[PDB]
Amino acid sequence: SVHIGAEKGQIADTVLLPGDPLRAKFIAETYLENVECYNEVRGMYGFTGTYKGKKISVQGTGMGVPSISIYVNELIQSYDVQNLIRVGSCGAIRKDVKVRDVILAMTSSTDSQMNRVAFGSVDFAPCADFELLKNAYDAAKDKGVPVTVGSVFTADQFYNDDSQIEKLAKYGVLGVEMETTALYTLAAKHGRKALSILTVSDHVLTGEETTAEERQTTFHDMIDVALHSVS
Amino acid sequence: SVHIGAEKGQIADTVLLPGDPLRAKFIAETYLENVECYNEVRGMYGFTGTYKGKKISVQGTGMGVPSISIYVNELIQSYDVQNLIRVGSCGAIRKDVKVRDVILAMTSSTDSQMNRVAFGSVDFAPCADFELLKNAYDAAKDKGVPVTVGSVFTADQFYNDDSQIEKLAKYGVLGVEMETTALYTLAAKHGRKALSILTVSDHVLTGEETTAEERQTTFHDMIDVALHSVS
Amino acid sequence: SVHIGAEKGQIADTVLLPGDPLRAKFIAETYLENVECYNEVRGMYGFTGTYKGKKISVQGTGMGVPSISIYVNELIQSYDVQNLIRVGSCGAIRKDVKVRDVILAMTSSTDSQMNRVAFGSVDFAPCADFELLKNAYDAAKDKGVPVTVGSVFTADQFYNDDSQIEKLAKYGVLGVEMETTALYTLAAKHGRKALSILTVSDHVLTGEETTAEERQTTFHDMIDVALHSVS
Amino acid sequence: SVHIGAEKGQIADTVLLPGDPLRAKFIAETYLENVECYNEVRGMYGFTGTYKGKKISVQGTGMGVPSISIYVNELIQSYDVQNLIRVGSCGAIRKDVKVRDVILAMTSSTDSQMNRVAFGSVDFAPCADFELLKNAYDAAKDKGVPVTVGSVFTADQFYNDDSQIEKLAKYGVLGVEMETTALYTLAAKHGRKALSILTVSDHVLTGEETTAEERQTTFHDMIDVALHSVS
Amino acid sequence: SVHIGAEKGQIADTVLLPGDPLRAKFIAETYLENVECYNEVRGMYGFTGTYKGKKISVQGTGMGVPSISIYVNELIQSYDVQNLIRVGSCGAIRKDVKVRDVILAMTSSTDSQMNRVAFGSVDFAPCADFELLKNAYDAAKDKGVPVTVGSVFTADQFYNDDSQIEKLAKYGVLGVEMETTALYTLAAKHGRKALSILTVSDHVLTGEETTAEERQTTFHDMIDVALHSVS
Amino acid sequence: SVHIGAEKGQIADTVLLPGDPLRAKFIAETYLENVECYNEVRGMYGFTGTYKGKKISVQGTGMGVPSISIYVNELIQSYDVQNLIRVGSCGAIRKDVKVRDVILAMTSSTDSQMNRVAFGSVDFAPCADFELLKNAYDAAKDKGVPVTVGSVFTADQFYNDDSQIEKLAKYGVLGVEMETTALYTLAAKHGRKALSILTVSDHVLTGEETTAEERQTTFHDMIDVALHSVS
Repeated sequence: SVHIGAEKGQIADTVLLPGDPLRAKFIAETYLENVECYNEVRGMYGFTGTYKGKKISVQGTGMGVPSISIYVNELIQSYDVQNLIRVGSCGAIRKDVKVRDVILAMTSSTDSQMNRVAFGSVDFAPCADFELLKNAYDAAKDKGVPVTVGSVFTADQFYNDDSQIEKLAKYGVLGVEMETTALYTLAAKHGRKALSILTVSDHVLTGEETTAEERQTTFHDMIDVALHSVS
Repeated sequence: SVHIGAEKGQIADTVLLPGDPLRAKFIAETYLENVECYNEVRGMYGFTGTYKGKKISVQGTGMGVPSISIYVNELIQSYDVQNLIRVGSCGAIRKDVKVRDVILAMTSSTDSQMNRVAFGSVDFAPCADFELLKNAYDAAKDKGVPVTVGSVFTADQFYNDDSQIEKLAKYGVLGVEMETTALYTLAAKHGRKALSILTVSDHVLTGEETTAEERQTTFHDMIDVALHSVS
Repeated sequence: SVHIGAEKGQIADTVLLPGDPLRAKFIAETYLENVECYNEVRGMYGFTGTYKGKKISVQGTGMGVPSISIYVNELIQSYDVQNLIRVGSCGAIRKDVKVRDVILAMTSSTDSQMNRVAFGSVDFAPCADFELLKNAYDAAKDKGVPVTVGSVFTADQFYNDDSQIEKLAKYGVLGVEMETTALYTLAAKHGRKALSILTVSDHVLTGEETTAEERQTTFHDMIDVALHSVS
Repeated sequence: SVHIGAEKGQIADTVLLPGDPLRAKFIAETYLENVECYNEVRGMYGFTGTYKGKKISVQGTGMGVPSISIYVNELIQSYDVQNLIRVGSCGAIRKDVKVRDVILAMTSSTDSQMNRVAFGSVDFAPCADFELLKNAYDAAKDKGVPVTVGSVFTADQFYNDDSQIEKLAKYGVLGVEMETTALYTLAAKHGRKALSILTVSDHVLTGEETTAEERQTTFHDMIDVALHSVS
Repeated sequence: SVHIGAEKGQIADTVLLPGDPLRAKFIAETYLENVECYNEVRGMYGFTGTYKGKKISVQGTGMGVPSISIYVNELIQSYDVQNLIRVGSCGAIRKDVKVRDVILAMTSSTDSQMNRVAFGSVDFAPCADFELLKNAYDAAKDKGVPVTVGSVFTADQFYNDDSQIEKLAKYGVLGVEMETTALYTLAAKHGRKALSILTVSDHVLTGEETTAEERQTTFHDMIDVALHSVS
Repeated sequence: SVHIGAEKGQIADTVLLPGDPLRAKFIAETYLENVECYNEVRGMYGFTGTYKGKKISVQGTGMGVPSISIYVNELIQSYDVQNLIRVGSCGAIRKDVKVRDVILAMTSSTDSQMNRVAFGSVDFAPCADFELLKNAYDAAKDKGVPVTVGSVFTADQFYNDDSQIEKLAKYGVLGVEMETTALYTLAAKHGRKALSILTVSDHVLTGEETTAEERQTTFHDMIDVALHSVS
């Protein structure tokens, strides 16, 4: 639509959703064959190509609920996208979340008002598609890549003075990022399938960072789990 | 505590959580060996007994978030209960939810204020324990019992003039019941494991009912999946 | 309906509403003549019998807004119940509320979302029926039983980390329990009459407890005021 | 304080609270002896005088929660006022509320945010002082003046496009006015006594009006009940 | 209407809106020629007269959102008032707001629920009419009267235990008063023009007061800017 | 910081804030001299260059409150940016907003929860810096470029089933976009200066579109007003 300059057919049934349009470029060129780039609108690149003879697209989302909602909306409405898989990172908020872990979000908490706007006095708990969830999980187990299944927290403010993540951590939440709630909610709304796969960028509470070498490895594992889940 | 008249040790690591204290009585006597009844307070019976040489307790919860929260709180705080497994029914709100299906709740939406009281402007999405979730799922697949994984809706009002379930159905929600949010939220809060396994009592939207014979079968499958998941 | 296995006529115009179905059993057998038990569904016993030649029923409610709402709904809708009188206990939250006092709730505050779901941005203050309120008050004065008239607080969480009762106490609130808001709101909604009569179970803030002998006496006074108000 | 130009002692233990400062002037001159006028600030007149040898003050409040809160605050804080009695009118919202009826508010619903600001996710139900309530009720019964006891609705918007009074009426609410919630809430907060006594200005829903002769009579009865309750 | 006893034509296109009906009396008699007083209802005086041969009315509002809303509603609906200009004072909440400054409100924050009632989950930011805003600003600059343009905070509680003004100050808010949000919101709603011009009554946070001589001067400047803006 | 790969000094006191990083590239190359590009992180380009010998930077923001908040935060915190000026487009929601008009936002309404998270029960009305506002306005008047001053609406959902813009239009709101509330709120919070200047992309309600030639012209006028306001 408005935000994606592609012709129908240029986008696959399955799309991967990095936040960074350069991580989109990177993924495609490193992982896929016969790459075509279908969108340059706003520099939020989308690429279609193939992986083991099966078409896969990879589309930047931007940061925040309102940005990804745009792309997820159009991908669904204008291009009949069936599987949508966020591949990104999160800030870990618990010691037991290890920097090599690969996270599969079952659900997500949020301070985005997107759902309270739709639902009023209902707390809508979004939900990953289980078939995709299990595939990814199996793909990880099969190869021995360390994986954790629980929830994340989709923030509106990266810099947030009134952050309640200390309380979210006690309730089991694994980490913070900025897209999952939007993804899971829009996909379910339109009878599509979605899943969010995440790496640990750093520990937000211990302030402790992860090295460029740790980031590259888990990144590659993430893409692997995503691609192998779709085989 | 206050609500459970038991001596420490009388309650197993794993407790099953029917809504009905008579379904508690029924489950124990039909499924377990050497049954002892540890609680008669308020007629909300709890029973400990064994299944294949492993201790399992079964404790009535009552109906509603505030009732189950009581029992889940005390079971956790006063008796160090590790696994808590709701076995109950739900009203289905989608055609694709079939009356023979067995539901495993990944998460739950609610109009209970329990979480908005704790979290303010955060929408807290509760989360099933995945290890328990997968066990139950495997137990079902192994035996060929039909199973669905998604979300339910924990209502406060059984009779609810302002029910939004028509909108919840469009977003993928499977059915309505009255306990899951409380269960999943309290268990995560205290580092314990929880899962909610449900049968389809009827279709709320199509008004269409399920027969006493359908109810008995799926009920038995539910208990099986619950017990076999714990083996 | 669904929750009460009775035939029409088996339930009186006036029903008393203990929380505990065993306190239901107890009340009936101790206070009424020719007791019939009309409901065993879920072990939430209801009993009809007579007191001085006038029919009175006594029905367990369970704990929490969502539980009592069920019974109050069905009692009203399926059995044309006119007077509904909660007889239960509360935790006192002020020094001036004395352990021998009998409380008549004029109204109730809540953190239940039941009313915000119905009303949006209106704070609905529920209201006892005054004719019943005055009767009970008179019955107490006549016999010299100590009585207090003010408000209570209907909680959702018995165990509540974010309890504001310290602020509720300053505003005059007398004590905490878990049913009144539901009772008063549903009864008014259907043009019926309701009242909540309560004993002081203990002081929540001073942590100070009440003895089994104090509980028995005030309990008996409570039933007396309830029964004599209905004479 | 800021809003009342009086010297300590100039204001009685008991104050009556009309909305209209000219109804303040009127009440005093018609009902009281040896009238002194203690406040002319902003033309919101307050008068002290006597009725049967007992001092009574009468103080205008203005319209709206935020206006009366000012006067009730200062009367309490700066002049140790013990009894505060709103004498005003309301718009009736039910057929059964008759234009000659005199209303005693047990409680009040509101769309004012005053309490949600103080309490967050608690619905605070304000509460009339029962001793004052009963006195007024008795005074009415004694003289045979028709009286009704229930709740009113304190509005913020006189002209309100999103008025929910049609729903409030079904739940038993008697009528709409603009002060009671503030009165009852501030008085309880400071351990004082308050009551709101109201006449039916008109029926808001039937659009049907009341004549100048009906208004005068019920007005006089209102003052009588107020004064006789204080005797 | 109900609240203003005037005949059509008695009220000018432009009305000034002091809070105090005696400041209404004062303004008219000091600033206008051939003064007629059109309203005495409730002692909330309105006056029409002339200033340099142009008709200007001046109408008391009372205190609080719900009070001014009444007068602004009727002035708009029953008397086709085009320009409405609040002339009042505010409590300053920042050091940089100087006691001689004259404030022009671009917008206003509030804890009034008036807008959340209308809009649900939208934060409605009210807006001054810019043409009026600029006129007033120019009038000030022309004469060298010190002027500041930013936002104020419309409070519901003058005495407010849960005041967040310390946080409002950090976000740039200039001062607190009790009417602006109502004014700006109702005027925009009906395609009319509104502006709020304010003097600094005192600094709320530094507790520091302003002398009767400072108040008189800035008051006079305020009226000047208001009148000259309308020339 | 994290999101901007620049060295201190590389970013000017004044930054322009298009949504589109390619509109950032375009603006700089067309309007500025000696352009250096300081940021390529995530392809959200920032450029510093000069306009009439004065340094001006131009930085992409992405779409949505959470995206721009990131850039506005870092620009303020890590690079001491003083003036921040959004240059973008909006969807007009009123007939009187003409496709050639240039909008200066005094304030903005939102359904973003960003402020309710910070403020609870306060409606925070953000506020443009008036000195910048007036400069831009003057720059427009001087050259005769058509300009309108009022409010806009910052949406979270571009595709929004529960859009209330029909009600926002009646209250005077000019158009919808996705950044202003974040901009104005963060800038005020840190004692900086902000303004949002917008073109009319299309009329959302009349569905009627604007041609590529209309867009180019108003775009150029927008940049002119922005640059000339800063001269």
